[PDB]
Amino acid sequence: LIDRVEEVREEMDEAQEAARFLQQHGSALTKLEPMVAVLQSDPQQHEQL
Amino acid sequence: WQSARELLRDWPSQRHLADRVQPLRMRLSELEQRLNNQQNAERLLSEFCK
Amino acid sequence: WQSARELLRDWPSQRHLADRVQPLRMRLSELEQRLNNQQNAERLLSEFCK
Repeated sequence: LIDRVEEVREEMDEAQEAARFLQQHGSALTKLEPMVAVLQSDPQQHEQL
Repeated sequence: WQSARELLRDWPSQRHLADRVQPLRMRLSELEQRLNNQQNAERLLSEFCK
Repeated sequence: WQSARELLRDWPSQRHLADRVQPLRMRLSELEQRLNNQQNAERLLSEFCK
């Protein structure tokens, strides 16, 4: 009565959704990852800084 | 900034677990075939019991 | 810096995959019993067919 097929199916749902998101926003995340730090500095906040 | 940090935190996990879909796919195919066999065995057991 | 970035890229994968240990342990046990039954059946077949 393992009934793990439901658990494995949930894992598939999560993992296929992850793959779909990778396809959807893979390029955007790759372009964001090398210059993420900029988000911490907002132009006017640079003067207030 | 915080949203981007969280997104870059999750994204490697997403990439890490995406490849497991296909290994998971055969896993559930085998598991469900096993469950079909288990259901058949249970049905046949009950069938003879009487 | 590059090594640090690589290490913190590993850390997401490291924890996520390390979480997989125990489910794989039962899978290994099941597969071991499968192999044992395989050898048992093969042996019995050989002795009969002799």
